[PDB]
Amino acid sequence: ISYSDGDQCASSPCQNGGSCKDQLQSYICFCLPAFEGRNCETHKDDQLICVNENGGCEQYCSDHTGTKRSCRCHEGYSLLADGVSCTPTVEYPCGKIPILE
Amino acid sequence: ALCDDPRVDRWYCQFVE
Amino acid sequence: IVGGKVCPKGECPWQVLLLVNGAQLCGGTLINTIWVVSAAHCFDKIKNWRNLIAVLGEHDLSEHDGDEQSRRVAQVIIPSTYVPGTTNHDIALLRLHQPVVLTDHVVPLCLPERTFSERTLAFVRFSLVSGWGQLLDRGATALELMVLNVPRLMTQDCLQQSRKVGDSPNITEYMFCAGYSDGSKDSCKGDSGGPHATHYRGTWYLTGIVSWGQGCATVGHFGVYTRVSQYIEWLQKLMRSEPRPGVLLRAPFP
Ligand SMILES: *C[C@@](*)(O)[C@H](CCCNC(N)=[NH2+])NC(=O)[C@H](Cc1ccccc1)NC(=O)[C@H](N)Cc1ccccc1
Ligand SMILES: *[C@@H]1O[C@H](CO)[C@@H](O[C@@H]2O[C@H](CO)[C@H](O)[C@H](O)[C@H]2O)[C@H](O)[C@H]1O
Ligand SMILES: *[C@@H]1O[C@@H](C)[C@@H](O)[C@@H](O)[C@@H]1O
Ligand SMILES: C[As](C)(=O)[O-]
Ligand SMILES: [Ca+2]
Ligand SMILES: [Ca+2]
Repeated sequence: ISYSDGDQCASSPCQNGGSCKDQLQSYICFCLPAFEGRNCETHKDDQLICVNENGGCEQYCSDHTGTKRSCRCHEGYSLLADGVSCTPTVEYPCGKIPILE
Repeated sequence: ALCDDPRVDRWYCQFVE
Repeated sequence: IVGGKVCPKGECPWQVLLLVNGAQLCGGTLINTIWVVSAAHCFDKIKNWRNLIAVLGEHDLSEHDGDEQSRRVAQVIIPSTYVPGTTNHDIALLRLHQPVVLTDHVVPLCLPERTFSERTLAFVRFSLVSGWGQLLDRGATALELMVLNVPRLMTQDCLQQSRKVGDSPNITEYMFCAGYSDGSKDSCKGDSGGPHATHYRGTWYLTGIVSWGQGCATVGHFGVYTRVSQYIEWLQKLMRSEPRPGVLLRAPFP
């Protein structure tokens, strides 16, 4: 386990100058305040908190002390790629008119 | 009772008597 | 409805028509294949509780088009605080015997989060109300589902704007005004429970349920609408509730 292991922090995945903690078949990036991401690859928009334009969230939005707001969806809908869109999981989701789509 | 009304779909009668 | 236009068939798939012994009682919204919100005050004088139907898919009550669906109404739940004959807490959750079958013309209407709606949908000027008004009235289109477009008001601008020395009735946190004060368009008797549907980023959600007002489309006056947002917590609770026996049930509030 520890042998097949090896040092995963070798590819320096931690960007914008973050700390890398080597782990089991994986790694963790400790970022600077100004940054966020699996690999701190993004910049912390201070005004992306939900109350402001619904954080860009197409449907629902929730804030997390210390983490970029995440967007969600309503039943029969699922988070789309962008992490802001909602595509439906059912054949007749709510609030959408079929004779129109 | 809606059935009572002549200009109505007669389907509305199944729910009366 | 007053001052409305007919709703393109299937452009109001979440409207319900509530009967009590084949009679017109009110309107109501369809949130999912089994539940239906509507105004609480319709079930004030209900004596024959076993006979509550809920027609969905309707549009034109004068002709038929395989879209109409009937379903019994097992439960009519309303605020423990709802006090018969008053304006506060005019809302009711309805449990249907068997679920309706969603189709191109029958579709539930996105109910939102007590947050989403308070931060967002709250700040949207225009929303739609819909219903049949009084189905007895003799007008040619009297039998067609009609939809209106009304802007919303911050309760204050509504207390102000109201020729309010005129017996101004209380306007609680559980309500909001909407319409046009000049007496052109407004909801009206037989519309209660109807959805005051809001569109945002692509989906319709529900913010109000037609409640009361002071005369249909009266000058200096607005139409009140129950503030859905406030009941949300209470509605999602009661949907996970162990189905109870009796038809009417006064759930405790909050
Ligand atoms: C039950 C519904 O069908 C209906 C909706 C009508 C919408 N009204 C306007 N102006 N757009 N609601 C009523 O008929 C309510 C019932 C009611 C609710 C609470 C207490 C008493 C009665 N009736 C009215 O709104 C009447 N205009 C009477 C009235 C109610 C409240 C204040 C002043 C007058
Ligand atoms: C160099 O960068 C790679 C691509 O970003 C990393 O890939 C994989 O990242 C996931 C993240 O959880 C896992 O930790 C995998 O074990 C890891 O291989 C490499 O780790 C890195 O060397
Ligand atoms: C740890 O990661 C970031 C947060 C910085 O503190 C680095 O100096 C250290 O590697
Ligand atoms: C809200 As009012 C008193 O104008 O019906
Ligand atoms: Ca390792
Ligand atoms: Ca019809």
